[PDB]
Amino acid sequence: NYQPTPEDRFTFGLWTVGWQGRDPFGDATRRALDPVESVRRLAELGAHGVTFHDDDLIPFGSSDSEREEHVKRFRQALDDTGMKVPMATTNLFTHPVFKDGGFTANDRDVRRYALRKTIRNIDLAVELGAETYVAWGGREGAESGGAKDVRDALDRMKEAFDLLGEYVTSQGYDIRFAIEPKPNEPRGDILLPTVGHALAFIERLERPELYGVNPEVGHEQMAGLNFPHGIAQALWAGKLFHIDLNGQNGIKYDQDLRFGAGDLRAAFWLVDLLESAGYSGPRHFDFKPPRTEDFDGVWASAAGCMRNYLILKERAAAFRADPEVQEALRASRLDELARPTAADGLQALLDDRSAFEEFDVDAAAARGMAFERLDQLAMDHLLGAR
Amino acid sequence: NYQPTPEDRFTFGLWTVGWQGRDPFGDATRRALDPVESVRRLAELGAHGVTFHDDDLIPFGSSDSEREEHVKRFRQALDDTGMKVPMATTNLFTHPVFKDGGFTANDRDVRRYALRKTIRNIDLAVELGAETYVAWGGREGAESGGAKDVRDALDRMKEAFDLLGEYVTSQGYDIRFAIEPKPNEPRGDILLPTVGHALAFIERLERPELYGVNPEVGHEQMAGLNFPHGIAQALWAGKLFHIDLNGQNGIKYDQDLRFGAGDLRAAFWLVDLLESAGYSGPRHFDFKPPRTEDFDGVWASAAGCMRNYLILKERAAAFRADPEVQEALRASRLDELARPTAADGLQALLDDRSAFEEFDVDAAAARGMAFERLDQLAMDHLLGAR
Ligand SMILES: [Ca+2]
Ligand SMILES: [Ca+2]
Ligand SMILES: [Cl-]
Ligand SMILES: [Cl-]
Ligand SMILES: [Cl-]
Ligand SMILES: [Cl-]
Ligand SMILES: [Kr]
Ligand SMILES: [Kr]
Ligand SMILES: [Kr]
Ligand SMILES: [Kr]
Ligand SMILES: [Mg+2]
Ligand SMILES: [Mg+2]
Repeated sequence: NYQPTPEDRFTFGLWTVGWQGRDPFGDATRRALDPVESVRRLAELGAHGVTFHDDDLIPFGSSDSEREEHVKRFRQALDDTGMKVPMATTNLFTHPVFKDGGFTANDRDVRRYALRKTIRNIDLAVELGAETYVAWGGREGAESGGAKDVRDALDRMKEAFDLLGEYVTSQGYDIRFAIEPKPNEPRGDILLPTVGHALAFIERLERPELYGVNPEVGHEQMAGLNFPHGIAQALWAGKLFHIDLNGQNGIKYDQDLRFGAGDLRAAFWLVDLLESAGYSGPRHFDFKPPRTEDFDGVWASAAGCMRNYLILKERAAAFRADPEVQEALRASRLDELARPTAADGLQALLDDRSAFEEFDVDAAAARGMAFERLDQLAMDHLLGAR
Repeated sequence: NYQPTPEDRFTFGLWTVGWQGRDPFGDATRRALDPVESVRRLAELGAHGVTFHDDDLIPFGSSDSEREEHVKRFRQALDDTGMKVPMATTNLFTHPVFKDGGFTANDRDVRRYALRKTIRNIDLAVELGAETYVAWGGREGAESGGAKDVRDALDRMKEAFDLLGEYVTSQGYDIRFAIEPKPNEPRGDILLPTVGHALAFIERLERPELYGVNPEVGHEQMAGLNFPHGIAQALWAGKLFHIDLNGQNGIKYDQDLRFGAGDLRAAFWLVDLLESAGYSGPRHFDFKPPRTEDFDGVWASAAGCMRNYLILKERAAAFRADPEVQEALRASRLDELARPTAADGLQALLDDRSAFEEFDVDAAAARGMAFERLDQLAMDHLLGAR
């Protein structure tokens, strides 16, 4: 049951199933995985495709010849299984040179290098068919207040993204950019910490239409925010270009648990929203099989990601299809929220005595919203207890 | 020492010093304050002005004659003291009619009422000299996932703000709007939860230039975010129209402690930023003298708000003026952060071998940022331990 197939558009980063298990207080527990093995094993599990940071595919410091060898064998695995590469990104956080950031490093020479490293990988991403190029500025930020002048840093971040937009436009590439927010970790505070901050920043870019967000479940939850609400705002703005799915148990270090784990109810409301809105992008998992696991546990956790999406999809569909739920939505006036407040116009509203002078505030206040019955029907559907 | 005077632009909400101390677990500990007394006492402490919600000044449900008497008395106190009213706002959260929101209530009749209530108070705020009209949508949101279709709610929120923009433009008013974010409380999750989300939302309004943010220290801190960073993004966007100052001790209920309390280092970096950026708006305190206090404690707490801003202003100015700090900023390359990354342009950057092939990544990585020395000089200045 709940068997994933390629048309579900489930994708995984090479760094996810390939995570060797090095955490903040521990050494690796698993050997490195060959990207070719990951492509084949994920295809066998029903995945649609894979994603990568430049340095996941090509060892940092590779010569052109070595680079070609690594890419060629990866492309052969893609050609053999029909696996796609819908998104790619740059590693601007592992190497010690990026200790104070890539695009917003205080050192100007580092900022220039970060852009050149990014541009090289945009070309490769385009060759492999990526539709979205993600940017996760994990080193952009500070541990102390005087270390980073944030207005200057935002000028530098805008400059970098504007140069990247000029580059893709000049080359005639159709690829678009997606900024992936995170509030903290590895930096004390990271710039553009939430979906909101990233959406706002994009509106200051020279070509805003080329940029959207790649929200990650766990990242918004690291700020204690409601992920489904943030995704609704990104959809409302026309900016949900991609999404990173995983689990997180509250406000703490970035867990990257398999999707479904962590906040289960939020996962249900997220899937309900993605399916009801008709999101058509990749269902990408950015997760880390816990370091307690061996390679069998790695594939069992990857399979669990997809399985939980599919179970939740079925429950959300059953919830929305239930006439008792549609009745409860009407009882809670969900449909009334879709009606314009004042399509009659400002003057009409001002002249409408029923909107103020003769408005029965006490009768309106006494009307229960019936949200608890609605939510218990949602709970019953999620648990299969109807 | 550190005596506030009117040109410091310190302002207070009537509801701050007037908070009777009622919380959900306890009854009022202080009698209601007459707004006239608050105006007089705040003026004696060196305040520049006061702000109000409609219902703080005019009891909800007041007749026209009652309304006129309350406004007349308040105007007389302002006239007598010279106190200004730079900002006002609407109470769209106390009355039970707003239990599911004002602008985004599921019930359409409540949304219309919320707009009429707001428009009535905009006229009064303009007459009293306000430059900014704040909106805190404290009831906009949900406790459960199915209760609110967030995309429809954002359509309704946009419609409401667009109608208010149409209204002030039709009347020829110069007043501007400021959205005050909060992530949660009183709702399980509130819409437009952070500075970022509000900034992004403003870019979808019909007349974006009329709207900015009114960020509150404690509210961004309720999401564990860096308040100075969020203020820097608002300044960078040209949207810091007003600000709410207070204290908060981490991730918990909204404390509204006096300014300086809570995260003291963040208060220092905030004042450093506001003064270095030349923010010219009100330094508004949205605080609650703890309910442990009597009226003497209310005025001591209000005085402490202003005193702490002035101490921090002195220490931030001494920090920035110190030649040893200017040297440390150079050692940490804060000056390089202000230089464009690639004003030579994209083609020059692509052709620059010093930015890629010939970039000595190990030499750059070996350079210490010297951020700890810089931060310890900041600590020494804040504590007067130089
Ligand atoms: Ca993560
Ligand atoms: Ca507050
Ligand atoms: Cl193991
Ligand atoms: Cl549910
Ligand atoms: Cl008392
Ligand atoms: Cl400090
Ligand atoms: Kr990027
Ligand atoms: Kr922004
Ligand atoms: Kr408003
Ligand atoms: Kr938005
Ligand atoms: Mg991610
Ligand atoms: Mg406030």
